[PDB]
Amino acid sequence: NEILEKLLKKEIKPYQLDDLVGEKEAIELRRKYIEKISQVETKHIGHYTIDEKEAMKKNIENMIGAVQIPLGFAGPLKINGKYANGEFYVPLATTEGALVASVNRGCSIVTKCGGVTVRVIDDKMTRAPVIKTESVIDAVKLKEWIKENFQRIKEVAESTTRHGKLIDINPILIVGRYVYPRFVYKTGDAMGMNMVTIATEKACNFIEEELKKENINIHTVALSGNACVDKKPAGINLIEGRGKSIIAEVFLKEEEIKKYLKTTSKAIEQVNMYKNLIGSAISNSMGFNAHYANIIGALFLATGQDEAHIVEGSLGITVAECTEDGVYFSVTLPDVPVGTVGGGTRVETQKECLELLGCHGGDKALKFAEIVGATVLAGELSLIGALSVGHLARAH
Amino acid sequence: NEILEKLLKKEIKPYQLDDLVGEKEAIELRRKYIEKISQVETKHIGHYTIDEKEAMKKNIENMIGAVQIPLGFAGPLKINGKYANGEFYVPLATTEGALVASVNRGCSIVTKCGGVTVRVIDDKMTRAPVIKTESVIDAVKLKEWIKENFQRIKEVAESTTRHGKLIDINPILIVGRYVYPRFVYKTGDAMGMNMVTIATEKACNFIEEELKKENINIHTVALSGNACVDKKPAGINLIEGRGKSIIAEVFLKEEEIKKYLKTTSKAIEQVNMYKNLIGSAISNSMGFNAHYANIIGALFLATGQDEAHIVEGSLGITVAECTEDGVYFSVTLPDVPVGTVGGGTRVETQKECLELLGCHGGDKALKFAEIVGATVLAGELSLIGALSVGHLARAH
Amino acid sequence: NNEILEKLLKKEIKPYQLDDLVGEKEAIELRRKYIEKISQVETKHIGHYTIDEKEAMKKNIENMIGAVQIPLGFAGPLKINGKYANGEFYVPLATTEGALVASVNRGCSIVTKCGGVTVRVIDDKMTRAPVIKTESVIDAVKLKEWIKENFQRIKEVAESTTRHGKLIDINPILIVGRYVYPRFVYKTGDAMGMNMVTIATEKACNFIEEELKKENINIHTVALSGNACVDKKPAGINLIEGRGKSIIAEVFLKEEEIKKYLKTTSKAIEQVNMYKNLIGSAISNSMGFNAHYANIIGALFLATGQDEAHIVEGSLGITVAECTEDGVYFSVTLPDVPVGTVGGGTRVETQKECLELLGCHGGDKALKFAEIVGATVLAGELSLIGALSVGHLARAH
Amino acid sequence: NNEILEKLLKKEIKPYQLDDLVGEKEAIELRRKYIEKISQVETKHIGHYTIDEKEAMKKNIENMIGAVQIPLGFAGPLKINGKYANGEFYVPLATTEGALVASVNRGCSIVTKCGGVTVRVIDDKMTRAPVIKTESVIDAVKLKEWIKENFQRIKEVAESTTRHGKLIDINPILIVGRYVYPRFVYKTGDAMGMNMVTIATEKACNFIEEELKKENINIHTVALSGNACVDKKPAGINLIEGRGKSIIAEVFLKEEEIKKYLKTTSKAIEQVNMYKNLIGSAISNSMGFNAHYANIIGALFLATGQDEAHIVEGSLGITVAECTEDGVYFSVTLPDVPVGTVGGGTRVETQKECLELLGCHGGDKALKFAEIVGATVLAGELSLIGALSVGHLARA
Ligand code: NA
Ligand code: NA
Repeated sequence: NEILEKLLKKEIKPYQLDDLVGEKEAIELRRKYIEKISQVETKHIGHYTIDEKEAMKKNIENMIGAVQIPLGFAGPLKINGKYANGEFYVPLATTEGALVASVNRGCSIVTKCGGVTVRVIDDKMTRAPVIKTESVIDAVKLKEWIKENFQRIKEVAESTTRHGKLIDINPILIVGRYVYPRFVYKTGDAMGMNMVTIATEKACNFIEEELKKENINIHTVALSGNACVDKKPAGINLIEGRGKSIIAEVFLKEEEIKKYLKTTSKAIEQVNMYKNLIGSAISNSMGFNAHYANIIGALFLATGQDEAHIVEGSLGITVAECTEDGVYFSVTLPDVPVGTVGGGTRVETQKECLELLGCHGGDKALKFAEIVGATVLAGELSLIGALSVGHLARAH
Repeated sequence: NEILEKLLKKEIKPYQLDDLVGEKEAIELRRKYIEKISQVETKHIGHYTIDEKEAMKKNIENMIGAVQIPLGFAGPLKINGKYANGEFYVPLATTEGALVASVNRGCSIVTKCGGVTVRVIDDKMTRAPVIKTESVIDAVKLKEWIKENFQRIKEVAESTTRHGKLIDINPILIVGRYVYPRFVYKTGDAMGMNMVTIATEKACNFIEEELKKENINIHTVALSGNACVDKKPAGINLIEGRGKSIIAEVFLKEEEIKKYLKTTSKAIEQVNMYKNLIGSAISNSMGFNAHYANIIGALFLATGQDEAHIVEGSLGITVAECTEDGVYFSVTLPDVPVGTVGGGTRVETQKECLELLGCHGGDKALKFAEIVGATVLAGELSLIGALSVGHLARAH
Repeated sequence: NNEILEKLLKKEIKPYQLDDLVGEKEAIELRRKYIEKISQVETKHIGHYTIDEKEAMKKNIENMIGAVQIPLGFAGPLKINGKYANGEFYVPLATTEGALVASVNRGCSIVTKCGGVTVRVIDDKMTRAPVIKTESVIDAVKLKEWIKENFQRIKEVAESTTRHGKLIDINPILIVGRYVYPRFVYKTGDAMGMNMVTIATEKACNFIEEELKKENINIHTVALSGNACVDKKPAGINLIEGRGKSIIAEVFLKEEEIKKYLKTTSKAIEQVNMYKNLIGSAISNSMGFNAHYANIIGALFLATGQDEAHIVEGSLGITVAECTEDGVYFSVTLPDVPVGTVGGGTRVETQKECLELLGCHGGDKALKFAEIVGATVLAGELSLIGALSVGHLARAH
Repeated sequence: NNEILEKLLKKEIKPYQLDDLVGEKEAIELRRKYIEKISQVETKHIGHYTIDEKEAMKKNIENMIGAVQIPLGFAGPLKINGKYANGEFYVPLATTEGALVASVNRGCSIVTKCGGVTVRVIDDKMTRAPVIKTESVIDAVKLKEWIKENFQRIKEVAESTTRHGKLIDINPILIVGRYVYPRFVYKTGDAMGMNMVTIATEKACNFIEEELKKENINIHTVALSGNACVDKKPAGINLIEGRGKSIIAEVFLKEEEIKKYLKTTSKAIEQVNMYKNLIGSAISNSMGFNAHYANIIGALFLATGQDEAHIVEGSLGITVAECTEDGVYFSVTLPDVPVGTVGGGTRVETQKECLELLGCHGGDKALKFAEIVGATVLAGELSLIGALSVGHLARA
């Protein structure tokens, strides 16, 4: 009580409440502090089963409760991957109606036709700092020095982490006298948000010192130089890739398309071409798809991924082609940063969804990436197929 | 329990459970149906306080429980808007650590400096179908017909809704013989995803028929022609805008920069130029910012926005400029689809977060959009300011 | 005579002052020998030129030393089924690249034996977008609304500077923080309108600046070209909203014609176009979803005296090839093609002659020329994609 | 001569067969009179040329009728402080646009009185990226892996076609579904290498095609140019990975020099560049973050006989102008400039001479030429931004 009055007078801030009073009681006190400023009473945000101690330590600050996202599931989904095999039930958490229904319909169609073939094309997490040099001459010198002394930098970077490994620094961009070297790391099963930052920091300080020994003065302005590129849509991430680069594909027979999707192959090809290809092209889109972000989002929320990386998951191309036997349908997601350890996967409810996939813990990130790609193709196929049905009806 | 065995034998599917057994028990039954398949037992996802009846009807399918996202808050945040004025406490729901701390720090700095000036530059929700014509000759005629008969189409579109209002159809793109007309709507307080789809659907059927009376045969292939653009990063949304286009700004004095941000004005300008501008340019990014998606994401989850729309919230340019008095710091988000009614704002926990802002219900979407814009400025300032501190340290 | 040559070497007088002292014709011979001595090499060809050196120095070039010769060829016949261009044409093309004229010439013959190309000009406008600085976002929004409501007044001021130009819109009006970027849209008649819209837009900004000062809102234009034109740069605003002449050309070929003339199949043309022009350009994050636009635009632009730097804009566009029931549908879409038939480089003698061989020199011929440009591009694009589809078939078997 | 001209009008013989029947020079006089008759207009100027018509018909043109004359001027003096080009130069420029040569000439004189331009070649490579069709993504991954391991083998096959070309890498190797786009990276010596890399890549693709046939992996090249090269189109891959010559030029001006020669202040230059070249290009979603590159590239490309269409690629780049303590830092970065000093259009008499006026015709001179291009661009770009800042100051 005496505590609540000091916050209203702004004597103490809500952030030091965890040190004064217990963390669990600090949350009940911060919930009532806003209830009185806004003058409204809350009922639902109070209830949570998640551990408030580890949450305040690794996932949230100034906690007042928890928000509840409705959780559904789509399945069965037969996946023909290299790390994920068998029928799966994908948990999806969204507030949008018809979305889980869309994916669930696509899952059933795909499973009765042999399943999705999905492969992880690449796996890397990047961090591109911005380093200021005195002149372009020093920038050229810095680029050359980094290329020859890679092995030394690798040792310095890898000393910060037991799981991360530096595999390349390419490309190394130069704008005038500013250099953007793209550190490429293997992060194991983690997404590696903070891992690559710690490794890159020591590598930058090491690079900073060794050049000082040769009368070349440089200094790092920021470890995230917006060439990473993190939580933004960028061409470098469409071409060179980032996180897990995934491709999923299916071959459907004309009989299966008419039986389950109630349409024809050339109708799917036409919808995909006018919408996903030409439509995205003339509107200058980087997402030559229809549904990636929607499916990424629901699956990202359930498993505790970084919400902001849905930005990156929306890039990719959907290719649908008329074959002699039926259609070839594929989705290409060159930018999908995921992890099965750390971050939001430790949160209780999100931890459970990964376990329902068999994907919580080590040696399971690639398995998760193959599920992500397979779930996207199911939803994308369901939608393009539904649009092609309308394309056929209106065609007559 | 006799029911549980029929699901395993795939006699009945988990979607048919709601009509046979009560919806509340249908959730407990399929929750155990996935526990048996994956062979793991769940404790947390089972707990929810949200109404499962309205959720299955308007937000989710095949519900098995709920996911809990940690909910925090950042404040106080003084807003000098046209619809929002005074100090606010912004609820943020995220699984990322240090994020709520970042926004809260920027909120305090911003508040000790008179607050944020934010204005809504535009408010519109768009839908651009793909229409196939016989030839480019018919495509031009379709373009001309739509322009002259605009008022007629407007009435047809507005017949589906009392809140919606068609205000323009611009631009109208043509690629060969395919037409992409961008329907522009005023959605009031809603985001209007389905509102504009029903409205545009009736308008297209009307255009389709009226042109048939001239023996010009056209037909809509799909209502979302990937020129909308919805849930994808596109230039058309960066230029012509989509949803609410918001701009926020603050004028900080050199004394304030040194007192609260612990840096200098030229270091803020330099960081923003090398990172947010040049860095994003050479990597061919559409997000010339640092943090938009992260802040958008936390605020979108708490208030029941579409998670997938975080993609669109990541577009924008951050402008930081060294003035004689100090610095000018502004954020420009031309693409922010928000609403205060419908969709995910109906969910209990998210409904409460809006009420803690005074933003749930009618005549409050513009108020919410100004809060969105200001919170981004707060978080963006905190980050660039922290990076400029390190930019100063390493330079000496 | 030769003593001036020594004064140039001592840098007593500069090369731009030579035209007033000695005749322009002799002023060119002087500075040509001045560079010959500095570089220590003798020239024999660039000194030859039949173009008028007087009007060239006045309207097209500075510090003239001679002329560069681009080989000029032609492709035809090209049957065009347009609204302003009709009949068989012989298109003059100027390039230094081999096999280019041959490719277009082959496509011209194929296209003509199949009924010709249907081409329409989708739009015709020249744009200018200044950057205006305001004190705050509050002032910028007020500036945006003021421009929208007082359009007719702005229109009158702008149109007073010219007899042919006409301000038709100011859209969109972009705002970033406190800076405003309004896109002035003009109809330019037969000219490309580079300077025309600048003279008009310059006076319109002076008017807006004064009129807002009367309502206690202080603004000022930083530059008339705010890089939202977008001029001689590849930009999305030019792909969507268009700029210059927006042209679309198309042909309908029967499956038999494809086998007789293109020596391929319809599905193979569709496939090459999909893998190359669409998917290929997308994954590489290209704005040109085509194969040949720039090459053909370039050759045709040089022959007719257009702005070479606008080849940048002519490279944007999408090529659509679709397998139909009877054969294939092939179209090209060029949303950004700034061309003109009067002013600029169309005044130069040799380029003036290339326009007359098309019947396109002078007024009321820009739309005809824009329809010829579109037809020539489709001809070249089809030839190439068709040639590639033959190899796609061969290697597939 | 009368019976031949009549046979062309009757379409008895075609104009392309005239070179074999009658002499190359007279076939040109005949083709000129054939079109003069069809269009019914008489020509006087194009008939006048001095270039050798025999070698032109063999390597540069088809169906020649004469020549077009572009006015040729020069700008100077231009002091260049490069690695292969040093001292004052006089750059020949060929254009039909007024005021252009004056702009560059003004910038050349200003720059020379301030110590000259520092220009460096960041990279030199010519690329060709075919599109190759595979049966499935599984085979596409195998193709990618095979290409990487068997690089040395592919290198030998490609290098067997030329004594100057040397394949240095095949990176990146993009995969979209089941289509592979491997970017062959070549060193072209002094040539631009359009046909050099095409012949080399053709032999390498047939080699890859067969070597996989030995493993029962069936692939085939759809086209050698898969539109990921990227050739004569604006593409992000060329902005990031670069193509042709990647050039950066820069100058350091003192505040006194800016007021004496450019008639402005350093902060006016910085502001113009930020509002125009950076923010302006960003909101319009442009890839050219500059003001003048294309205009100067074009005039210099025409004079020296480069491929006209590559002006497209020369329009990419970022201009950086920054207020320093002594004055201003001004730089231009052109990541995509395909040029050559041997072959192609450099053999044409008039263009061959302009290169000789630079000392850049022949071997071991392409890098010298690329440094001239970069310095000339900076000269023109500075001239313009400096002139605009004069108006920016006046109106303020
Ligand atoms: Na504690
Ligand atoms: Na099957």
